Amino acid sequence: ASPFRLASAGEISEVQGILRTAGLLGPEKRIAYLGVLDPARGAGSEAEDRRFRVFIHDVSGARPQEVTVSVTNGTVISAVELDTAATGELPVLEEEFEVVEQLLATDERWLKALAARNLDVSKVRVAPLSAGVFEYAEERGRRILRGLAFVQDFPEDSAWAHPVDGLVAYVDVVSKEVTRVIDTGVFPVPAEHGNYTDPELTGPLRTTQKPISITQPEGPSFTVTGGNHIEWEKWSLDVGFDVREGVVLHNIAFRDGDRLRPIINRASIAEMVVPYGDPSPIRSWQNYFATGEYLVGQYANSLELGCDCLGDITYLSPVISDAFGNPREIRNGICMHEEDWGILAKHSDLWSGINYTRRNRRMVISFFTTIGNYDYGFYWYLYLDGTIEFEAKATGVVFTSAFPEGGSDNISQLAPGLGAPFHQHIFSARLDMAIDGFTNRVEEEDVVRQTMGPGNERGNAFSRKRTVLTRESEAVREADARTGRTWIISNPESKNRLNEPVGYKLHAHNQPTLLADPGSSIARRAAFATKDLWVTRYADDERYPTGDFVNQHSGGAGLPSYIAQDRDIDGQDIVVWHTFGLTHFPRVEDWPIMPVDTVGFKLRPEGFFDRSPVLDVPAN
Amino acid sequence: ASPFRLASAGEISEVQGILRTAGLLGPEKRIAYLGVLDPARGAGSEAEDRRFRVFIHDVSGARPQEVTVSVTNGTVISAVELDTAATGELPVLEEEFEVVEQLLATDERWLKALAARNLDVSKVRVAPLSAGVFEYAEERGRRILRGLAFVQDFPEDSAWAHPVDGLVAYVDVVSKEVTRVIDTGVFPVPAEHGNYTDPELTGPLRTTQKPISITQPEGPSFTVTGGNHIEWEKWSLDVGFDVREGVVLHNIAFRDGDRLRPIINRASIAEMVVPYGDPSPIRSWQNYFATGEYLVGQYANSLELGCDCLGDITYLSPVISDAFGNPREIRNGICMHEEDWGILAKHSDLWSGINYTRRNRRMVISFFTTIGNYDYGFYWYLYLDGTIEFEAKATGVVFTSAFPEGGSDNISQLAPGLGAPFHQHIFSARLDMAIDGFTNRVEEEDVVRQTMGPGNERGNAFSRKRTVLTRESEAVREADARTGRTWIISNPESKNRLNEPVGYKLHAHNQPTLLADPGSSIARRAAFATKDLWVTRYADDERYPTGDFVNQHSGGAGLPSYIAQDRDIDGQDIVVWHTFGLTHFPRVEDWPIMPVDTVGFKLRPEGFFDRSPVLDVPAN
Ligand SMILES: [Cu+2]
Ligand SMILES: [Cu+2]
Repeated sequence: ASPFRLASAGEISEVQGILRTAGLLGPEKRIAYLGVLDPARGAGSEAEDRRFRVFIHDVSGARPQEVTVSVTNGTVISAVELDTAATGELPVLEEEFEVVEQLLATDERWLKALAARNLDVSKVRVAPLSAGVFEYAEERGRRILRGLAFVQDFPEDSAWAHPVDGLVAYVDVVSKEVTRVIDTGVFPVPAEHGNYTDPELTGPLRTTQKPISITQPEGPSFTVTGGNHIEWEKWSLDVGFDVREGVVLHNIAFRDGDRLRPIINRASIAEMVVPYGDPSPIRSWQNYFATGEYLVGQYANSLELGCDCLGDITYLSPVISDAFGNPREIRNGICMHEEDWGILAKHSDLWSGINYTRRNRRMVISFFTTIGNYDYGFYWYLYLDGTIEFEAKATGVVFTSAFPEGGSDNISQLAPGLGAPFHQHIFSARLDMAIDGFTNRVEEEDVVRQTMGPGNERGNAFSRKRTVLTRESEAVREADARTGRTWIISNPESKNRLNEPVGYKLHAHNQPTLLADPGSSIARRAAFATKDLWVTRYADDERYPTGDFVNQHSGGAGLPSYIAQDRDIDGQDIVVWHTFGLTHFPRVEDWPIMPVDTVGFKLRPEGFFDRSPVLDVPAN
Repeated sequence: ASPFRLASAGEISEVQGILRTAGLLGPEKRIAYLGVLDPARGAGSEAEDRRFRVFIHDVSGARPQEVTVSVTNGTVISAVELDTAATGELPVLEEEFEVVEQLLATDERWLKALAARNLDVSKVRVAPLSAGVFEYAEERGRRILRGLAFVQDFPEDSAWAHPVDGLVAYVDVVSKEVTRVIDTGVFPVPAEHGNYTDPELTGPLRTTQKPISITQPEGPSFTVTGGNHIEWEKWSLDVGFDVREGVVLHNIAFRDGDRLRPIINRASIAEMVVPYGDPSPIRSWQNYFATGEYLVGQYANSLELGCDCLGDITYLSPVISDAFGNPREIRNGICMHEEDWGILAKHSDLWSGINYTRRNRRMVISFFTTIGNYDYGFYWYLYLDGTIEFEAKATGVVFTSAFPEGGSDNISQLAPGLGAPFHQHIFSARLDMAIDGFTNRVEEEDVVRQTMGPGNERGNAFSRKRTVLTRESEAVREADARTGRTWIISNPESKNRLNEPVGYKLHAHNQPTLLADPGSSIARRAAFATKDLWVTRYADDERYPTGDFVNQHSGGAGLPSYIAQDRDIDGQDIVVWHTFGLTHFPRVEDWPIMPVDTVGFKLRPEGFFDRSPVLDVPAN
């Protein structure tokens, strides 16, 4: 029914059938990406034609293809051959990651490197990482993965505690060749284990934690209809899921009186990159785009009740395609629940004698993914007062290396001889805005200090200024915490009762952006990460800040290319791209398993309503 | 038993008796401040002498006094006459705020101003505010309060909705004279009411919220002994309460194996200033130090179970003295409870096949105070991983004015003709550090970008740098969000197993600091608010960043004076003073009652432990 419904197992199977029938999915083909296409702007087609987009990989080396199909009409709408050496390789297949360790196990150079370190190949695990784009001419036209070694002493051992430094190998996953084996020298392999479930390391488990029971006797306050349409405390939205981006929120709107007022048309984390800052040749190439290269939704965890999600939880089990086009369900991959959120508003008035207190609550929509040693949680929150917030939670096991005898300026020591290279976790939130409709504009708001003098004799006055970003070329902005800089998305054609354009204010955490030298490969490939805010004019094919094909793709696509069009964004259908991230200098406390660290952003109403929208909240 | 125990009603009664019998509490005397004194450095002297510090005001204009008494021996240890014209006026008495409206009610100038506006004097409430600035000549030596008018139509009416602009009066509360009435012109009094409990404004109340039950079948995981000593998940501390500062945390320590390791000796919000940025003569002097001038602890609210504090709550009911020395209990003034705090650590490992998830929780200690129209919540959090955090919650009703015809650059419009002047809420957290002992030092840590070239050919490297603050003259620091600046408090004499000084890292929110012109009276009186972080050498008499007698003092007192001593702070008993605040440009959504907005800071372990201190947390 709803054109925003989740993809069904049936639709996935249908796509597979359509491709097979078209002669586009024979035995040598693989689905590297498959997702449902969002409806185009405006009620074009009389009805809603369900379409899917697919990236088809060829294991024999033939050029891949991008194909769009109509599952409703059973037809291929478009199919284009891709020149990967130019526009980029398709995302990595889960089945290719396994290829690396296997191939290296039979390579003389690799075996010789392990023998030199007295390491048994059968106990050496190899972490397969994306290759990026550097100075290796032979990699032109090759589908490459780079491997870093870790020793696993036994089946349940945490290999991350035993990094094999000074060694790295490059592999052509298609031709099944080891292009290079680099050995910069033998480094002692850290000896201590990092088995956080081992009693000798955890010591006796504490028995002081009493239980906390969180329940909802009458059930949750939100309703779920059409499989993924949420209605909660005036909020309305559709919870989508894409194998690349993960959870995606659609049609976020708020009920104000007799009308449903749109706020954000589509909200997603369109990219997430983890750049490493260790200049060692062994890892200086290390940068993985979880979203763009790996597809985070694909690795979403099945969330356990009471453990991952506590309270009255309503689950969604999104379906994705496997490498052959078969539907695969991610059971309980999405948690949805509401939670108490402290005091919302409070005032004890002496004159009126009235004491008033109201509590707040928020709707939570989340999923958690695992990328090798890292695990990331994605959380979207909706508050009673109209605030929208996103929060990323980073945990898992830190990527390790050896710790240099002479110390290091780019690595921290976690244990004897065990290092943790410095790195960042930078996200890009793509917010297709729709403040009271699609006619929107962005204003940069700065606090303004005033000089003592005429009109300000006491020197106490302070103000603010707003600058409307009118063209894309002027919409690449930097944060400025010192001046309390924020960005307001308003609708110049929709005013509140005080005759002011309605709006929402974006509050950033103002964390450092990409630190890499501007001339670096990563600065170019992750250009979006160098600035805090970008505003573009909406366009169907501008989906990710890094373009459609990130794997082994040079700069040239993404935000810098979109912005160049210098389109009008003053009172138009626009998209805000907010960069935010964490800069991680690992601490001893992050070992053997790290406690969650967080980062995000939020948007609060700014003259969107005619007064507080929570005056109708009961005392309960 | 414990020298850090809360003051008892009996102790207050004893102080009253001691003062009375000593002839220091005559009919004209008033207790402007009364608090127990913390133990001095060195608890070697068995059995501590319970001493109280008292500020005695004299309503006849006679010299006030600072008296120290011993309730243990029942004697007056010291009594010093105060020269208010030199060292500042004593905190405002609750009974003085009341005299302002009463005195104005009989002043011909005031009555004429109201008559011209057709306002019934019996319906005009007067918000009594501190002098706000120091300048006027005739005010020197004179104990002044200023008054701003608001119309209350009926007993339960919210007067804040009806400000009477263009009018302000100054009152000498001791001589009981109206020194001046300034009328700059008539402004319409905003017509709409702001009664948030009126169905007319709230509309039909929501019936969509289902209950959320939060319980603890086996009780809380924390224990409370000695009335205020808390032990929870390895944490140990004493919860104190002072009429000026409110909740104060003492001896914060963490159990690491067989050792109780100290982290912070005393933590408190030593000051909180609210400067207004409207250049109008009616309010350009407006600045109130809630802590220093009003005493926030005095106005702490009684917190209702299931409303202000939800869950399994353990209350503390601190006792304070009234203006006459009588004990007054603040029933349920302090809430204490633990709450679930999502996922603590998580990792699903492919190689080991082990899936691990642990949840986090925080211990919460809080109180809420009401200062006229504003209501502020103070929250201290202790996390399982060793993190300590403070969070202030600002709510209540915004201070209003008229919204001038033609607009304003320093006031926002909340309703027809109703304005809300721009202002800030800036706090100062005084942290008497004790990282593994009193020998501490502070290092400013900045992220360091590196240029591509030799040793960094790919231009991916990035580092960090730490600068030790060795003398107070170089310990006045500013934030730098761009470089991810933080401050680490370490103990150079206590190292972790990796031979590195143990420490804790302070993460600020990097919000704007005091915006007023550098030459303003407020910039001098609240100099602490102009810089993000100050470090001083510990001293018994250096309690507040604004000095002991903030009211009507000329400026420079507190931090600027302490810092001028230029003492050694490199490996010494030091105190960190962190300035943090909110810059408020009121929104329509903040009217008629504002939803909570927050600010805070946190400190996380930085090489304090030898590995993660939460490996012993059970799965459950
Ligand atoms: Cu990290
Ligand atoms: Cu405010």
